[PDB]
Amino acid sequence: RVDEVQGKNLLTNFHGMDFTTDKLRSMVRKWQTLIEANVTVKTSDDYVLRIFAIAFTRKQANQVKRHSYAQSSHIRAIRKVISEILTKEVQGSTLAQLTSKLIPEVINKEIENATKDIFPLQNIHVRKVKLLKQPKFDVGALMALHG
Amino acid sequence: GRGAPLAKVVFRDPYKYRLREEIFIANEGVHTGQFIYAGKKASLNVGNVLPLGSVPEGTIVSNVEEKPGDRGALARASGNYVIIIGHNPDENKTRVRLPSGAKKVISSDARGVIGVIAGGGRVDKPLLKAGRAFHKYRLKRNSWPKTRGVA
Amino acid sequence: VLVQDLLHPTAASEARKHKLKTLVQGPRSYFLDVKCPGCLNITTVFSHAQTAVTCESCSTILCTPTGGKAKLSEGTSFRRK
Amino acid sequence: GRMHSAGKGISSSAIPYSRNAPAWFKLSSESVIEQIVKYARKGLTPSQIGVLLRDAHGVTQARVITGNKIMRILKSNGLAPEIPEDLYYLIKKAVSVRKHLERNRKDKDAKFRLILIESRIHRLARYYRTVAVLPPNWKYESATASALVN
Amino acid sequence: SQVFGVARIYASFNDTFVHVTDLSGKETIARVTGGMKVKADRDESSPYAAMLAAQDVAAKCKEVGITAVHVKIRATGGTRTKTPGPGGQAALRALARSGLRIGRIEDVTPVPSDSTRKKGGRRGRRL
Amino acid sequence: MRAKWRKKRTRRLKRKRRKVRARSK
Amino acid sequence: AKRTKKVGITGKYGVRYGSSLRRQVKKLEIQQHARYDCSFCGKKTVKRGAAGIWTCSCCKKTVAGGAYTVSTAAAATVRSTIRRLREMVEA
Amino acid sequence: PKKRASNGRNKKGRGHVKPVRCVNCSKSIPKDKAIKRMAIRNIVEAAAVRDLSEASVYPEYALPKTYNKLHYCVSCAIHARIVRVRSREDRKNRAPP
Amino acid sequence: SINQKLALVIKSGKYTLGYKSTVKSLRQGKSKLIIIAANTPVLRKSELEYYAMLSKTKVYYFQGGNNELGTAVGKLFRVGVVSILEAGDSDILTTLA
RNA sequence: CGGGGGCAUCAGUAUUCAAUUGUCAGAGGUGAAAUUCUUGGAUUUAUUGAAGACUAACUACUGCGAAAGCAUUUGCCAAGGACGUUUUCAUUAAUCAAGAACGAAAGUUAGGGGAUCGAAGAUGAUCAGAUACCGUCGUAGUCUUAACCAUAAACUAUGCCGACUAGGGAUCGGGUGGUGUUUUUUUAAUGACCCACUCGGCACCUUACGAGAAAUCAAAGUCUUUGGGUUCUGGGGGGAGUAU
Repeated sequence: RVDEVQGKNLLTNFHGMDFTTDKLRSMVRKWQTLIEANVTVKTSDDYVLRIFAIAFTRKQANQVKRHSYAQSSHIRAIRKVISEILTKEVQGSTLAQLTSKLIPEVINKEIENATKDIFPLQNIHVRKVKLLKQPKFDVGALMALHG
Repeated sequence: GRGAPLAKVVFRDPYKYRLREEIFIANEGVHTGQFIYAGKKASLNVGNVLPLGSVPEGTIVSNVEEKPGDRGALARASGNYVIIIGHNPDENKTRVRLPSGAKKVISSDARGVIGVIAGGGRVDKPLLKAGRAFHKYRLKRNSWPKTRGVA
Repeated sequence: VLVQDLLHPTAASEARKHKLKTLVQGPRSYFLDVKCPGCLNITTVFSHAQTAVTCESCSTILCTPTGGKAKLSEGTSFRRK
Repeated sequence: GRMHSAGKGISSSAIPYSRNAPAWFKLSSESVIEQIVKYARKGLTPSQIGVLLRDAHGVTQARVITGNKIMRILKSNGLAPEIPEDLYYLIKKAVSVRKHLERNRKDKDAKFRLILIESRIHRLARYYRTVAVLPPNWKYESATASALVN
Repeated sequence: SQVFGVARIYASFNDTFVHVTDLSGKETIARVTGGMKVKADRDESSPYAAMLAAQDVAAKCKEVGITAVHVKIRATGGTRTKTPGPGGQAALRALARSGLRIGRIEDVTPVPSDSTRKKGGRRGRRL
Repeated sequence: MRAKWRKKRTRRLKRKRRKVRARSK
Repeated sequence: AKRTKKVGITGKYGVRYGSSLRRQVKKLEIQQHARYDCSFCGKKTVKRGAAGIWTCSCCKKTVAGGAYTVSTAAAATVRSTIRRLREMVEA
Repeated sequence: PKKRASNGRNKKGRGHVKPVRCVNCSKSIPKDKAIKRMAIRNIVEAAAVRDLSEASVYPEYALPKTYNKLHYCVSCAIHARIVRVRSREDRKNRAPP
Repeated sequence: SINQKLALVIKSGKYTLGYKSTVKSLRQGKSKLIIIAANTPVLRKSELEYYAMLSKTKVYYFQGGNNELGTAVGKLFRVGVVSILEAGDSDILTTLA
């Protein structure tokens, strides 16, 4: 979203992340389990935001049988772990640091390094993060991100 | 003359050694002997009268003021309640929803008692008789037997 | 098939059947005596224990119950008798 | 099987052949009867006593090492309860479902399950009345059962 | 090197809308739809009308100053077909042959987590 | 005719014969 | 014995008023003339005195409530709303 | 008599499956009965890809696709798609092609 | 459960029900534990906690009213406080109770 | 272990409406049109909001439930089958006139809600006519709370309990075994997987010993070589589920 304009130069701030539907649509393949988890949570400077996640079970590379679904308590366990990791990574310092997490996607690495003792769990992403409360305009904190 | 019960609530006078009895409308759930907390920094319990700026959105209050200081105007017959649906913290205002469904923006310093007003569900019982309508309007005014203007 | 000894079945065909569906039914479960190396005395734990059987002197743990066989708690030494 | 379901599950204990010995077995019948009485002091049903003797000590069946089953050892030592254990736990289940149904009146599933539990209770009570371990015209009434359990 | 727009092709059946906007999505340049280039009311969705509409839209876009575009093909969606009409392909090609540059193409059909009852009755739109 | 439209017609017959017989109770 | 079949308490009205009007009265006159459990002493002594007023016999506490029942269906969910909204404040 | 052992389709162990709508006529058909095919196609057709990949910065960039699952009724799938009508012995087959 | 633990003290231990017999056993130093029902009046609960701290007795609070505390002691009346005079072979003293 | 139930909670886009923005002649809808909405800028675009319903994709010859039925999250509440078991009681069981609980949709009563679709109704075409199909608008209804109703092609058109008879490989839930794979921390440990077996499910495939009037059927077999226990129903088609 475009926050401040200084003379034919209109400056912006992070307003959200979302997938393109061809990428999100190509991952939902049949004969596996889809896992969705979201958390509505605050940040250091008070950006209240809802950050989503997705995961999919996969085959081990010795598995013969067709599908490899989870078992519906593995889903609850993985959702618990995902939500705890997200509400750990948020309420670190603010969405400057959260976008500097989301760009190299370290969140997926933490998810797959925590849930691997539950289920194999391929193709993990963050898939969205949407703003539902901005604290204040705070022009100095804005221009801290425009050198 | 009224369907809702009333509650005598006694308070300590802050400036003189005496007691001040006020007559609230009894919200549903209150009982004699309960401590009622009136003020800005009071808690969100049933019976406590709070300003509307200090309650979250979706709080169900009754006996809510219109102007801050007019001691109770809206949602005041039996069973009724307003819903605080939103805040505008600058120019501090509060959008509430009146019992007629009409939305209304009012001051965030106007007060109201949490809960709905007792005696509710009163009009679900048929009067069945002209005697009950007689004794109903006997303590209100004089307009019971209103002959149709066409006759 | 069409001629077999149903009175003397082979042991490999009998060790695989359900414990009720063998020729004379008998339990596939056992007992075992356990000593925790802190104490000295031994105690007799069922294989399918269902309780947190603690040692006699130091009440700590010897087996946590599970779906089937009990799990001996990783510092143990057991003999099937 | 399953008088009040449609399940056909065969899951039970396969009692061994030998009606004597553990010849790996220690201390004799007086001590395991003493243990039975000691556990029955603690408020244990014979099912729980037999479980606790089976796993903690090595006691295969109390009818094998001792002379009788655990209800005769409880009853001959003045410790058998007023109503039998299975009727007790059925009445306990009916009391718990009735508390849930006064909390959750919209639940038709608990209504159906409560009718199944009480219809089980009445068949057990008719049996125990016929064999006369219960007095005649003993009646499970749904009001006093909550105290009758405890 | 370029300066981008976003092309917002919505090709249903019964019509095809080209219309480019600014990269913000607020300010629109060059609207022309597919049924403005024929008046025969059946060929509003036909790909020749989509080609003619996209050619006019590319002419006005090249005039205003937009030299590249970020297309977002769309179908009706919602409780409707979620399949683009016949004039969505050709318009795209007629937007790329003209001299407009193409970047970052995707598909933005609005798809529910399913929702409100689909029109047509329970036995369906039978005929 | 289709059996539920004879069933609906029969219910319309019975609803009439309940009405004419109600006038003479 | 069982004295009336279906009129119950509303047999005092006799043959008058219309049966569907005496059915809606019977739904509420059973509720307003019944004894309810006291929340405070745990005894079944709470009787209505006037519309919206419910007094307990022993421990003598008078609780405000619905006109024909102690707790209406509207005000019960209100008490659990404000219960929910308050614990979003202390947490 | 019975024309299929699996009568309409694929309901053994339920009693009720929640229905979907046909994509063509909006006839409401059960989800297991319907007829279900996933259409996976590019947003460009096989002629347009040359002229489009000429007309792009970021060379060829994705060839991005399009995915939707089509549920037909028995009428409108016979009327176009998956029909012909199979003989009594060729009916029992379940290999797709 | 806690209700299983109380059921053994009724059948194998010594106890007193009611308020006036409970605060008597506080005054004699004969109480081991008092279980107060939830719907007791707060003033009665305040002195029963005060009579305990003068005798260094532990107070347990029941999770229910006086109707269901009298149920756990196996009686058809309602008790407001039960005072354990003597743990028998039960284990209310050695548990969190 | 499960999409079994109840209550609360949470989310998701979409649809409809509304607010502001941008641009300019159409937009809908169809086999083709017309009614309809459009300088009151409709349709289209972007930001935000409200409302109610629904819970897509994952979603299958897969799960749970007595059936009807049940698919977002989380918490609480009670329940259940299967498995495991050298725990207990010891015939307590099977099926059931009368009787009882539950029972899709529509419908009924009284509030709440009313976005969408939409019996009636009003309209535009079609047509010889069109009280229809197709198009637009829309009432009750759809949703919920308290109470009725007690019917469905409520279907597997196949009562329930028990035993025996045939070959196969898949799958779901539980369990047992493996000097098997994977996850490294350094060996482990668990989970996932693989192999073999095992109960208990939803099913499937090939045969036919057997049955059948045949279609077809591992039950619809173990029936003129007729008897395991038990409940309900039928007796040419109508009249007629009519009259009383």
